[PDB]
Amino acid sequence: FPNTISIGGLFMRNTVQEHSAFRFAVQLYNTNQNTTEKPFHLNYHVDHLDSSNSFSVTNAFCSQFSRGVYAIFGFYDQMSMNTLTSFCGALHTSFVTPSFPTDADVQFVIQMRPALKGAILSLLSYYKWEKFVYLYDTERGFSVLQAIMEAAVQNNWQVTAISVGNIKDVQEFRRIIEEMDRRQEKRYLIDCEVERINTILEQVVILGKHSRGYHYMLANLGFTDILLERVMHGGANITGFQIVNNENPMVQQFIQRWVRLDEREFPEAKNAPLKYTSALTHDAILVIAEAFRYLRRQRVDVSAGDCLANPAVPWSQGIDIERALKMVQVQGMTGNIQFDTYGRRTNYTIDVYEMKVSGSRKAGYWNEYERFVPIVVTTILESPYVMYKKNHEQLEGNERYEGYCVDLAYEIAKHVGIKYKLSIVGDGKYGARDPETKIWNGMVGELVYGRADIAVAPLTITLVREEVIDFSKPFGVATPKGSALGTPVNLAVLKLSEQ
Amino acid sequence: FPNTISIGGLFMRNTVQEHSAFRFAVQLYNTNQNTTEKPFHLNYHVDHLDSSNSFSVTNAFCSQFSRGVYAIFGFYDQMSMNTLTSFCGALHTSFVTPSFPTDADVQFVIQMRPALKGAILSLLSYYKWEKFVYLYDTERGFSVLQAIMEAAVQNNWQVTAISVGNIKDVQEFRRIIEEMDRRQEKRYLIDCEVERINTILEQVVILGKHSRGYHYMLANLGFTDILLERVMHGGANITGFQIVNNENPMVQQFIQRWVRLDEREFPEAKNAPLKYTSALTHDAILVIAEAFRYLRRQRVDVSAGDCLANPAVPWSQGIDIERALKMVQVQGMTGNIQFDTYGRRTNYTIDVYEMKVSGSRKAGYWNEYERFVPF
Repeated sequence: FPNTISIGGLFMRNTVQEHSAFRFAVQLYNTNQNTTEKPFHLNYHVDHLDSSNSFSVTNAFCSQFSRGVYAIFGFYDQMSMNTLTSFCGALHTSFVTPSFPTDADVQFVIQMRPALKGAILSLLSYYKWEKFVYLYDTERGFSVLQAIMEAAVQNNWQVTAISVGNIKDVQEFRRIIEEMDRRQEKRYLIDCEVERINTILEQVVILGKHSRGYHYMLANLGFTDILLERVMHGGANITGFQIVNNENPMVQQFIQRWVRLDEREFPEAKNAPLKYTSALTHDAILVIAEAFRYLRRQRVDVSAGDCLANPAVPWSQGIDIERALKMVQVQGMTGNIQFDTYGRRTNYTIDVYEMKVSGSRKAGYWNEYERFVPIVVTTILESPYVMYKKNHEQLEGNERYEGYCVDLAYEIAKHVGIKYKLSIVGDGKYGARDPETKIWNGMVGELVYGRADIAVAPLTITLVREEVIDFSKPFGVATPKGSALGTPVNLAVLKLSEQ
Repeated sequence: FPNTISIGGLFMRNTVQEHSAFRFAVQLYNTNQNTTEKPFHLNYHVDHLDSSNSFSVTNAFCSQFSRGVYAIFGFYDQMSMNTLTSFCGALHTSFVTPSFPTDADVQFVIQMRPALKGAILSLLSYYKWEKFVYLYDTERGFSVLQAIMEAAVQNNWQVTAISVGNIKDVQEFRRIIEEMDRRQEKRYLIDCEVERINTILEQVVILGKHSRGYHYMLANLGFTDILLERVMHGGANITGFQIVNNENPMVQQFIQRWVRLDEREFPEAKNAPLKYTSALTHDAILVIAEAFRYLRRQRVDVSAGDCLANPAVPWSQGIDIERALKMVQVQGMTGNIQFDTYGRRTNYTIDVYEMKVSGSRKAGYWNEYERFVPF
């Protein structure tokens, strides 16, 4: 058994802190005094990628492989995911990565980041969400998207998915929020990188739509690194996830010894919050060190060329190494550590945080077995149907309207048992179709496109409209297609007529 | 100047007609009699690859480079364009391909597929489209998606973009069509591969949404391969684009000699319609041959190392090779062939077809300077 173990390192851009944790964690292992806990020295070879062109990524990997390493620890993103994953599998070299888990199962890579699809789905059922907006990108895989859309069919939800992956101008973000606001959408499910989430919820506050009613779910680990001071002032609910618990004694010891380090040797150490990826980076050394300690106990023999060789014959000890790495069980900084056959984390735990005006609070945990143990009415102005009261300037609310229709709306609401907020269509027309643009206008246009629920007004009944919206019997009021207020209002007017 | 010129091939799966067309075009050039038009012999080292991996793709490319080639002609999909494009640009080896044009500006890549951004935008403004449903997938870059979104903000459109690139169960397609119809959406703009377009148009006819009133604009240069006979009879409106014109004397001559070929040595000949990608493959051999003849006439020095080397030393003469290939002006099947500084074609002649009950009808043509001119 070699007296020293060499492992590779591949760090992409904007990962300076993770580099410090990688260096710090290795130092802690080396400085240990007990012979049993430190049976061999540990070395490492760092390298920086570009993640833009596969020539740089391929060259960097071959430099590491040719030099001679046992395992490789590094990050990858969408562009360079395929190059590193494919090379590692063919050459029989493990790859301990804290990056997002791969969508398709693959061998010889162990991804130590818990998935969220299970946690998200349970919370959606817990809050009983039926319709909402879903903003997403493709910087972390399609796994979450393919589960939300698949679950919508089985539960008959009304998800409205939007892809904001390629948006580069804040105008698109503003229009998306405004357009979905017109449809009375109060629930959003933001699943994007940290930078995008900051931009998205910076637009909501400028638009001033962080009031009491709206609820936001931030499906992204790293709930600490999201600016939330401004949004929470309005009172809008917010929900996030975390895996690093500050009350665990292990994190407290690491954090206590992590802030006293010299700045020059370990940049961005003391005056910066600790990203969860730093916690995963520290854990990786525990997993790799533990795996090699086991390999030493069993007296398993272990001991390079160039990547592109025909035929590509891999060194036979690779299978043993990954088996050891996929069997360890260590109580790490992020909780229990256990890997299944394909290398994904299992028996993990996510802590959900429901943060309020006073501050963040822990609202429960999501174990893998115990899952999450804790009307606007449109109308047009036409006397005597709807008219302004004697003094509409002083009055506020729907108390400034007086006429025939407002009386009818009150009677219908009382029968059904709802609350109505009278609104005036700004177009000023009953409704018609433009022959060239095929765009409805007026009351029917608003009613069809989901901007209203019922429409009490002198809306003449005709064949053209009846094909688009469901009227009631003549008195007729209108409702969207498939709305649940169709039958109750139809009977309400019929019984009113009989009296 | 060498007595013979050797190039390479890189064909992925679902590519048989193009492979036979690539062989036929080379044979056509080699068998010519006029010594002025056939100064040098041409050869190829065709090789197949699997894009699903990135270890076999680079392994196949490095074998081509080590063998020694002057230019490489091959295809690439979304998940393997980075490896091919990046290696070529770093080792100074041109790459003539008929596949989809790249989103970014990259050198040492010559693309023979005309873009569709201009044609779609002009048609949308000509038909007064201000409320449509944009179904799309990302198998051919995001170039079209950005153009539509940027145009919508400027022109104040209302686009409901839905990504259908990751749908395997047809029930999802049914829900999308049913819901969008509930909002009174009559105009669609389907931008997907040929296989997916067939699936979508299959669900439309089953649902009975193919009657008069609905307008479908198939944004793909494959109008001669979409199975839409059923929708034709329904009465809906269909619009499509094409680049290959059957009245061109060159097209007619090639097809006359195309169907007479052997059915075993040249598979997919005399059996299936000539996919437009086969036309681009024939034009690629026109461009490669013409560019190298020009170099021989001008008395330029052209005349292999390891695939990967820490000192990246490119060819000294590879700038000349890819400079000549971008000056060509050779009339071919797809109209005028002429490249700009980035390897993207210029002076297109995109052709618009509108289909009626009688049959497909020439509705007009779109040009970069004259935009859309109907007749």
